Amino acid sequence: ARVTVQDAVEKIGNRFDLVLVAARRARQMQVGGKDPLVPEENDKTTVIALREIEEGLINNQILDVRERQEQQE
Amino acid sequence: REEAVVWDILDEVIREHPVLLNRAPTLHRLGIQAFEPVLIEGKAIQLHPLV
Amino acid sequence: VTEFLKPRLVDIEQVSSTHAKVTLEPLERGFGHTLGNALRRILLSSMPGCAVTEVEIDGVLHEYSTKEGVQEDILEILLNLKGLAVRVQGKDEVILTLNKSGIGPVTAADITHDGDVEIVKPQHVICHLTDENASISMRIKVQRGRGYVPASTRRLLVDACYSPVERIAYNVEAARVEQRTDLDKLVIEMETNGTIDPEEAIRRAATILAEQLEAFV
Amino acid sequence: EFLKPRLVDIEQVSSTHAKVTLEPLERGFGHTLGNALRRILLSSMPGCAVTEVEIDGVLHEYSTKEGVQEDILEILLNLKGLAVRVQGKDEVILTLNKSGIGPVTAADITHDGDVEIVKPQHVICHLTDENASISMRIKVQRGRGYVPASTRIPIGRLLVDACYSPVERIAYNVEAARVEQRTDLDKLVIEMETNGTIDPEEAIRRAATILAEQLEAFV
Amino acid sequence: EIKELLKLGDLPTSGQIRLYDGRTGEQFERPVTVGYMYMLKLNHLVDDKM
Amino acid sequence: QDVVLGLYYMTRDCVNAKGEGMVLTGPKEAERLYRSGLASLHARVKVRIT
Amino acid sequence: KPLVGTGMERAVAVDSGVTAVAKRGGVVQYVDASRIVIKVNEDEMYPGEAGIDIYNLTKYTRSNQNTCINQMPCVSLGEPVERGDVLADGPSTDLGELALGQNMRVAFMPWNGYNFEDSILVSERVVQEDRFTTIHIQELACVSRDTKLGPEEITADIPNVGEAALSKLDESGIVYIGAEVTGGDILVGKVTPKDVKDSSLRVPNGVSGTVIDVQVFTRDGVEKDKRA
Repeated sequence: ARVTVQDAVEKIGNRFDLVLVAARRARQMQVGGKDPLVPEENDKTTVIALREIEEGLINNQILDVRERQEQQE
Repeated sequence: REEAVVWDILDEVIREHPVLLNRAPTLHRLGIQAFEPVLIEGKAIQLHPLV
Repeated sequence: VTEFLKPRLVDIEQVSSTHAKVTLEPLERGFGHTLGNALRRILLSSMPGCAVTEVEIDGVLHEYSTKEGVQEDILEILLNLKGLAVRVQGKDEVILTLNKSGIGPVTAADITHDGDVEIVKPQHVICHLTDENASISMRIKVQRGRGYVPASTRRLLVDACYSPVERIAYNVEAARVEQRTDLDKLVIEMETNGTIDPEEAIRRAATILAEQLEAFV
Repeated sequence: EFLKPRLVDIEQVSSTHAKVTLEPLERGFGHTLGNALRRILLSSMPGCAVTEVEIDGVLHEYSTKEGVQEDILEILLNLKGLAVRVQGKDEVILTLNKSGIGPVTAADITHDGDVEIVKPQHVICHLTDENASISMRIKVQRGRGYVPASTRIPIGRLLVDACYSPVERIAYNVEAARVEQRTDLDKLVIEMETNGTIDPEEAIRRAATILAEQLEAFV
Repeated sequence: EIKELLKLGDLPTSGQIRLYDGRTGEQFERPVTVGYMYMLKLNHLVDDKM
Repeated sequence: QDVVLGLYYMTRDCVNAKGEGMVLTGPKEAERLYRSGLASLHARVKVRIT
Repeated sequence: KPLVGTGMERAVAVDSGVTAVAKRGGVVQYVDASRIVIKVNEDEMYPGEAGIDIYNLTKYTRSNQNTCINQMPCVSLGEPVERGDVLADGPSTDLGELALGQNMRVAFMPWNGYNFEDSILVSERVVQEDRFTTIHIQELACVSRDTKLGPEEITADIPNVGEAALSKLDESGIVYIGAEVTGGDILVGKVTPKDVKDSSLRVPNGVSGTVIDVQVFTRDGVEKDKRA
């Protein structure tokens, strides 16, 4: 369940990077095959993506770390 | 055919998917907003009152 | 033709011990309000319970009054004595004491135990005493009754709220079944005073009502 | 230790409607049982309305039968309120056969053993020719609530709406009683308006059966 | 003339009746206007617009 | 439009209704007074708010 | 009837052409949904071409806006009538007045937000008593075009469908009078040679109803099938 995205704006301040970062992560969970880091509530991948933004464990930096790390591997 | 199993499928594709409502003479940028559906036995869009 | 959709409560999403939130799903179309009201007017107005009726002060024989040592007035002390929730055993009435001196808040724990009088919330602040020689002393009378009996209907005449509930409400939202069009989902939300847990006070509300229908079914 | 109500008197003020009395009541249960019993009696009572009329020479509900002054559809709106009582069945097929110039009232129906028309003066349609006669087969079945013609599930079967509701108007009044040196009690007087097919004791008993059955959910 | 015609009926003069709420079963404060209005259905029905 | 009429009817006062000048321990028994009918929806009352 | 009228209702319902105004007053001889037969008094009666009057009422036929113009008799058998009176109430007319909608018990109170801006809230009594239940009539054409590659047949031999399509047709391929179709059923079978492609008339989506009448028109030069 997700009603507003005010916490996500308070972690990613731009509010226009939120759609790009959360879209990229939601691609990495849907057709990226990867498993989420927060437990889902039979939700779609979008609410899981913003829901992981508001926890403090996904932004653009973490995605740089993981994609460069799999580019090494 | 509108079988019996398609409606739980439909409740499992609504749940977190927005739609865009639009009144036809759109003046300002609140003229298009986005909601989440709740299914209605009926034929009319039930819009939130304050909005 | 006779078989309705008899429900059972699917969840009790309860916040802390005096709070509860009972759902009931699903109910036949229109049965949201015939139970949400019938449990409302029985919980709110006619429930067996025990509460404070009247208090007399040792040196005060007037409602609009004053006293040294306690900064909250006698007009203000009766609000705490309304919310003083006491469960009582089979005594129909019993009188209590509050003889205490000292500095600081006088909670509900400073009443003597005295048999059947149990204090469910001992920490409930009744009055503050600010002086070292200030001494408070009063007779307070609990009584057994069946609903909100005010002071104007009935020593100081205090409002008698015998009923264990404080807040009840219900919000009939729709709830679908497999191929049924629309039904109800009774959402009973209740906060008590703490003399009884709120899972049981609903189960005393139907207990009163099913007795009322006994000469019919 | 609350008191208990009993059915103290059923004054049958007319054949259509009547007044029952619930007495005594503690102060506060009067509007509780009054609103609750009003709501149950209007919502859910077992009725016996017509369901599926099958006139003989008539193809569909929009044609006309030759020699009757009304359309087939106004015949359907006259039959829609044909108040009838059945006892030991659920469905039943009635048959109306009437010739001759004159009105076709409800008494022109075959008077099968448990099926009883309750209002014989009820007009259906008027015949207007010497040698002309409607001949229909009327299917009455039991039910509950309101089932429209769309939401259910040859060609001569005309489907009408079902209007399964014996009562029409409920009104109740609380007032004081004088039982035994004890004031502030309540007398509930439930004034129902029935089309004639349910006895008021049966209604006021089935209603509390429905409510006390609904309280099985948590006691 | 409306007031005297209502006096011929057994109805209140002001055209307002105390009404009881259907859900809760209690009297509305401030008795409401009731009466019979002639109302129309237009052919802008909803199963042409959808 | 309707909701401000409901609020404007809810927060006002008349000078003499039931429960005039009685003290109330919180908003919860203000709801409990109004739902029963011992008070009126608008009659002036000292309360303890937090 | 309108409870609160003006008195211009009589002049509109008479002066429009929807009611069956009696041309000569007399005694009603026969009343039927189809026709009303009026026997004439002796004063307004011609010596030659004497006879009586016969009014053929207009039954259920399509209006221009897909409503149902209808005429129903408002006099009974054996009743005196006067020159200039109504005999058949048309659409939206009752006993010679003009009655457009229906009049209902209305309250003026804001009821739980279900009438927020300008809405209306209607009880189940109004829908149960069938009193706004309007009757519409739609007219569905199905033409038989002479194109390239071959003419079009109106046969029932349709591929890609089973007995659910052909259950509601006769052997000619047109639906019966009064077979209650729904959305998706096939009214007129029609195939176009290509082996051959289905082009049959189908009920438009979302409507119900009863086939009340079937017209068949035929170009002079085509032999007729059995149903025509």
